[PDB]
Amino acid sequence: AVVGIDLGTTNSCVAVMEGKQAKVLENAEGARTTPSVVAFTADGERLVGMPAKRQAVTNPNNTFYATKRLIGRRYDDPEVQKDIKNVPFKIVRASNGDAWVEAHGKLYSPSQIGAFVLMKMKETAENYLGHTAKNAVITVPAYFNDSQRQATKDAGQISGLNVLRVINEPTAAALAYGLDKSEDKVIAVYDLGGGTFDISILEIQKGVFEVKSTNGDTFLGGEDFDQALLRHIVKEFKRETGVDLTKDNMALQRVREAAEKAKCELSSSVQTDINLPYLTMDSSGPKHLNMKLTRAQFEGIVTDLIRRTIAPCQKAMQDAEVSKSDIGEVILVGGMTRMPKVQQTVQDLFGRAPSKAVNPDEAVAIGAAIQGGVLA
Ligand SMILES: Nc1ncnc2c1ncn2[C@@H]1O[C@H](COP(=O)(O)OP(=O)(O)O)[C@@H](O)[C@H]1O
Ligand SMILES: [Mg+2]
Repeated sequence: AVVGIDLGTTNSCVAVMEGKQAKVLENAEGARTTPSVVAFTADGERLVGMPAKRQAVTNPNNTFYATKRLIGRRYDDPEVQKDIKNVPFKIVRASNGDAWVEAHGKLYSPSQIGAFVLMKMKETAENYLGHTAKNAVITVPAYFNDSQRQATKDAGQISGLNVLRVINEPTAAALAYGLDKSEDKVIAVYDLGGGTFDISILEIQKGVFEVKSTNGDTFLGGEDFDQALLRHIVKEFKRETGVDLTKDNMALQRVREAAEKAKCELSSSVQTDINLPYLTMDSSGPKHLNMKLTRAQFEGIVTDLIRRTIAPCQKAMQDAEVSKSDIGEVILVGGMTRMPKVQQTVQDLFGRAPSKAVNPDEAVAIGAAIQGGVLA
């Protein structure tokens, strides 16, 4: 039996076909998605998933995240250079010119780090199916070259998986939205995720998809929404407590966690409270953080990032030679497309109501599970 795995830059997701209905699998922590973050403790253990995410700010050296921008890429790649400036961990040049990483002295490869994620994903799949997980359908971005796709297949095979097929993420979401059975239509895939923004235009002819154009920003994702709110929260805390949280890593780690949760609640509620009891220790006394945040306050803080996804979408329509009246349906991928203002931009960008049929942070994995059941 074969599982579908979305190996995302920020969060990964595993799914397996259960008859004619797809099934997203919950990991050991009960989450339906696993953070694509690997860390090595000072004790020496290796942390994968949420146990590693809750430590990124406190232990920034021995924590690897967003390594998907490094996989299948040489050290002299522009994308590796830009990503090298935006990380606290060591990004080293491999012997063969590729880009590797180092933690506690020992070196690791992007395929090796990606395998650590896939180990827990297969461990999640095993805990369901029972026995062992041998076959797997893994997804990649449409813009991945040949060297990147082989490095992704490396990561699956290092974890012990047999990568049957390697489909594209925008094609995977199309299978999750059931457009596999349509006749003919031109589709736009709006993928705003944790670390990358991807806009893809797909054409379906008699049941076969075709990638017309590809654009977006690979450094524009949900992580930037988190940091903007974090920077705002820390500022309104120096104006109320006179303390800059940047000096307490544990405090900051708490803040990032609380900031993202605030953004997630604001997608279905217009107001939420951030209560961090006993955050920092001052000379005067233990300080606290109680903050009321509205959806309108947040939309204005991150309106710059939402607008920055608009130009790559229009450039994709001229490279695809399509217009607003040619695109038959728009589907949303990535958990960030749950933000109602991001949904409003998509509606004001293609003239149609965006399809909110599949969980955007689960659509890629569901589509890979569609491919798995067919290869069985
Ligand atoms: N309900 C939600 N509302 C707003 N933002 C969300 C919600 N769920 C997840 N997010 C954000 O979207 C991102 C999820 O990305 P994900 O679906 O894992 O795509 P990928 O990891 O493949 O890039 C995370 O950064 C998270 O902060
Ligand atoms: Mg994604």
